[PDB]
Amino acid sequence: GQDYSGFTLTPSAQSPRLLELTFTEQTTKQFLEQVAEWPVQALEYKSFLRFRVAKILDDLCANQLQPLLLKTLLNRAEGALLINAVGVDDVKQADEMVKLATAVAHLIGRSNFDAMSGQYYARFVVKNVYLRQPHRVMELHNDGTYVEEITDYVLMMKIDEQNMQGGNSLLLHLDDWEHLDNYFRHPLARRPMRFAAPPSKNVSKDVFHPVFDVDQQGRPVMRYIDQFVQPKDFEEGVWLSELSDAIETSKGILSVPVPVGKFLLINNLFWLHGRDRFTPHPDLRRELMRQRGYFAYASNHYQTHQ
Amino acid sequence: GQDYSGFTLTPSAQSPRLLELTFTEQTTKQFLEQVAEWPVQALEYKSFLRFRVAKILDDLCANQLQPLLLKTLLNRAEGALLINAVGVDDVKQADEMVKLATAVAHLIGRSNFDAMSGQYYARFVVKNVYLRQPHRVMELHNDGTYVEEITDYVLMMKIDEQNMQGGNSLLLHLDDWEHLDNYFRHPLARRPMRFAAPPSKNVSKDVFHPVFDVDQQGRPVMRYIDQFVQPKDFEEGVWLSELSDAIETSKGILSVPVPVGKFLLINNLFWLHGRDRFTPHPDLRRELMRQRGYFAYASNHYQTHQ
Amino acid sequence: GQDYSGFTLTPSAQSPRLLELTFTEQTTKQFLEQVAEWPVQALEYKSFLRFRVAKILDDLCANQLQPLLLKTLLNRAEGALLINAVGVDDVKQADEMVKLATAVAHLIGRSNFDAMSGQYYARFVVKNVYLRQPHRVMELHNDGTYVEEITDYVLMMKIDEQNMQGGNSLLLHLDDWEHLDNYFRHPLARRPMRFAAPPSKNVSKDVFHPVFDVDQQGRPVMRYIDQFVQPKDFEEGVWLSELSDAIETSKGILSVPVPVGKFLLINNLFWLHGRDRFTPHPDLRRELMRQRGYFAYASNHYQTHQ
Amino acid sequence: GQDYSGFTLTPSAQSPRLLELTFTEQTTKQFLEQVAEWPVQALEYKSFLRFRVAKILDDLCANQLQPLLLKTLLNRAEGALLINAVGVDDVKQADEMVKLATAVAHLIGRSNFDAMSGQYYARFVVKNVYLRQPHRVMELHNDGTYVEEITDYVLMMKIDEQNMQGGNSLLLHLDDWEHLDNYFRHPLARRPMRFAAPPSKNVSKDVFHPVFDVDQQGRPVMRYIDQFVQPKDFEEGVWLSELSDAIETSKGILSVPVPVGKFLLINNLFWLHGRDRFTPHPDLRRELMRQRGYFAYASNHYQTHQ
Ligand SMILES: [Fe+2]
Ligand SMILES: [Fe+2]
Ligand SMILES: [Fe+2]
Ligand SMILES: [Fe+2]
Repeated sequence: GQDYSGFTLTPSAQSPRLLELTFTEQTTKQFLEQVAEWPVQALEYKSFLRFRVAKILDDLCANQLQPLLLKTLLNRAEGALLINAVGVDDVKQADEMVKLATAVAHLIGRSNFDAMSGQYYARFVVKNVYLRQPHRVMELHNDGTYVEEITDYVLMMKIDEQNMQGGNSLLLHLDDWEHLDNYFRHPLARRPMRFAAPPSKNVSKDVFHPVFDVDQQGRPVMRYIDQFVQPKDFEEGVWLSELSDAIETSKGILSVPVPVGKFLLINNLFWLHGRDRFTPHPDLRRELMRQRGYFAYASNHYQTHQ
Repeated sequence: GQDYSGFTLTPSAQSPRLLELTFTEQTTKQFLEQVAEWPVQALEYKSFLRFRVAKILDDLCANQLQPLLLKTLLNRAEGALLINAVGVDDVKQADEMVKLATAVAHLIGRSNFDAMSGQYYARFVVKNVYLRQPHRVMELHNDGTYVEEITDYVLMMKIDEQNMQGGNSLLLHLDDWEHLDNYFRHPLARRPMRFAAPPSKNVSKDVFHPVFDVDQQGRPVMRYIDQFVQPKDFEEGVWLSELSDAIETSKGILSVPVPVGKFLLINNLFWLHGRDRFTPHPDLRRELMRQRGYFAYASNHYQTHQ
Repeated sequence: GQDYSGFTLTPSAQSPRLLELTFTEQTTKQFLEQVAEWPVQALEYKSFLRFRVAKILDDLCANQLQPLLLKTLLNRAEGALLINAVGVDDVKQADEMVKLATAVAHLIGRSNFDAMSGQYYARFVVKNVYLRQPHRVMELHNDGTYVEEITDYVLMMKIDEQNMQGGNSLLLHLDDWEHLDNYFRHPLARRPMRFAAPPSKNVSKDVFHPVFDVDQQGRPVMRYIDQFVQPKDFEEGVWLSELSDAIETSKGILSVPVPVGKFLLINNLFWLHGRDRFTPHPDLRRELMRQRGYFAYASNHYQTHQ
Repeated sequence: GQDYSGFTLTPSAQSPRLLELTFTEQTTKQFLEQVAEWPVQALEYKSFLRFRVAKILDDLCANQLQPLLLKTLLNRAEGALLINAVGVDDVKQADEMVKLATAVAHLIGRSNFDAMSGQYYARFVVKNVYLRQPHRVMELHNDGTYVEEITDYVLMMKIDEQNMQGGNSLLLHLDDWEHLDNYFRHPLARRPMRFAAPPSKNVSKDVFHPVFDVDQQGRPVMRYIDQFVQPKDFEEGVWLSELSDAIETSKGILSVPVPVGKFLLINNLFWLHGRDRFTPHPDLRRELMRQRGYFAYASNHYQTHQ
């Protein structure tokens, strides 16, 4: 897999659509040196620092990182990366992991406020383990379905993993989904359906949008999640239960281990993600970090006025 | 009473307008078998499963259940069912009772969010007993009067009953109400009045609508409840107190025992419901479950475009 | 003072503008008999009962009560009543006091929701005593200044009084105010000023209205309170501090003792009210009840359509 | 420095733009005498009293105070005062300090509600010491950036200071900022950016406005704060991080000690303020008071109608 300045990039073992990007040891060391003056707390309080750490990392890769991240994420044939930095691979370096993921995400867009943490990222710990039963699979879905704005990317980092069996990230690229055409050509694929937010501590209003939509070239994209979609009647409800089964039993699903220090960064429009079951263990300890946001990048394109 | 595939249907002892629908033992056993993979918690989280369990039950009745439920509920001369399934009749099977009621309701419509439980249904326990005094009758009324959208059906299931004397459901079909014409022809019957929600934990705004309205054929329907209607002056207030007395002392009221495992499912537009007084007992235990929603079904009717 | 059916009416000792209305012993006894089936809790839950108790009391006075209350409250030369019922005069009869005041208020209008109690009336107890210092006078003001809708009447009942020295209700009829013309003819009298609600537990938005306004005949009326008016600058602020002093030192102020069982019922548009200082006492106990609302009554007047 | 009636005014040692205004001992004594009838609690409850105390102080200076405060604050070459009153200089006189600052502020405008205290001013105590680390500089910024309305002035008073080393107020007048022209002429200086409020306990909605704007003569003014500005992408984020560094390392920054009893009163449009680091000490005690508001004053200018 191609050799770039400051990192290497190779196809994963689960699929050619998922590329593995690894920052070299030298790059990692220099980046950590160069962002040491800003604790994670500074990035939380001053959002411009999230972009600044991104600039520092991209400059360390001779400005080849930003364009490669964008090309990969916007490429319909790919759209997903598994990213890591040599030397960042233990729970003790959680702050460095956050800085690294923040730098990468802010070269391609901006991470949105997360209601679970009150910050631009959220860290979650699973230990001492309906929705949190270890034997339960978290079904494949897209993020951001209960708000008006589109979530373009999902970032999921493994911060810690102790006594963990299973729990791989599940992924499904729409073009690997064998039932795509059947569901996409159904009239219900284009009908606006109600999507309702969870608890919501005084934060929302229901939104309406179809389960499928199209990209700029007319190819199918999805905005689906079983828990938040609210079928209005028996017609919508039975169809969605069939859609759900068609997605969950798809032969195109990928099962991707995400070792400590690594993170998945995927295009949320044509990739769905979920999580496999895992075995309970008294000393199990799993810590994750997530960021979700929109893409924001430059291109030669039209404008009006001056 | 007619024999259908998977159930029987006979007129109640309180009125020919109230039909009793009983699912046979075989049907019940097969339904429970076929929905065992989904705990009630799964139905709570994924609303399409509520419709799926309905499909499973209707398919078990050779698709004769859905049409019969609809015909009965939409029929002005009837509009009410008392439903049960042979073998489901003890508090220990509360989850099965919820699944059964959910299946039936979602063949004819969709159950709305319930603010008391935060779910699509609510379970309530009365034990160790102004509004909760056992000697007090809960006056006849319609549900959904403080919101803009119309509540078409009310579902009330008895989950448990121990040392309970009295407490029958009270019902009043508008066409059995001897004072209907007198109140309906009064000008105040058509005046929009203010209706205000209870406590409301940051959830509402007052709504305005008349106490009476009409169905598609021009027959009287009601949207009334003594607690939430808010007469603006002495004219409205005295008239409503007379209306209230005319309803509560009506000779057309039905008193219907609802044994454990059974549920009333009524058309909320032309049926009012309430609850009779019951005697306090140190070891009294009464558990109810409710669902309220709108009808949603197919018919050959007009549409525009393609 | 005139003899009516069921009550007597005589001018107060503080002013001919304030009339004292006393229900006879027979009237009181019959009213209490006739409203015994409804606890105060029933009136709280079913607002039509507030009007029904009013009807019962007015019918006991051969329908002469409603017209007299209205004529008095709407009469610019009067506009205030001090009301009591023979036999209702001890804290033990607080429920009867609430019923009586409720009956009177609902013959002339409707009492609004009170945020302090969550009900249509509020009861307050002062004991073990900046705003609650006993040596502090509560300045004269009008109620309802921080909402858009107009509050036409204020009702203040004394429920209990033990070891209480001072604390009389203060009243000021605008036509007894010697500085009325000076302030009313100032340009700031007609300038819309900002009024802001207290704490507000998620309930309001600021409102704007002038400190003075006019009745239907062009006579001055006021909508003023020192605590909630919010002068936007030094011009408004200095003028309002002068207005405040001109009102508080007015020679037209009345000081009215309100014995247990009695209540003031005043027109809030041209009467301002406040409360005099009182002496602290370890065993002091003062309990008040208030209701505030709008007038709603019939008159021969124009309408459109049919 | 000029001698006025009741006070003296001289240029500070940090800059000729910052004038020091000191009320004489006689003025101070007479003012305190004349406002003794109103506790601070009275000013909190009745906003017109804030203007009244201002009138009392200005009248004591033969009405020369109001015009001088305004001329100084509106003068682009100055715009900042350091104010004190002889005899008010110890934490025990905190109430007198509040009254004094209130009087001054309300001669030139009105202080806005402060969400931290729920009052028109807020008092804060720092003792037993990311944002509250003593070694951390609070970056230079303008107040009021996350609301639509403009904050014209910032008032910062030192109420108490014990065992305090460092912690000076930092100030930067835009015309002393050597990089002003570079940043002001950049296209991003005029682009509306998103500004988001902190926690907010059910109080806001995001606002959009550029980081720079212009005064009535076209001279640069700023509305900036690193914590609340929310760059939407890498372009905005990198530019703002450069702006931030250009401001924080400016050679035009002033470092102003604010002794107990003194207060800074600055024009928030062309002055930025911050706070220097201070050394932790077990017995450190620092108490501040702030007020923020808009200017409101008279001038000969046009109007329409009558
Ligand atoms: Fe997710
Ligand atoms: Fe009900
Ligand atoms: Fe009041
Ligand atoms: Fe500040």
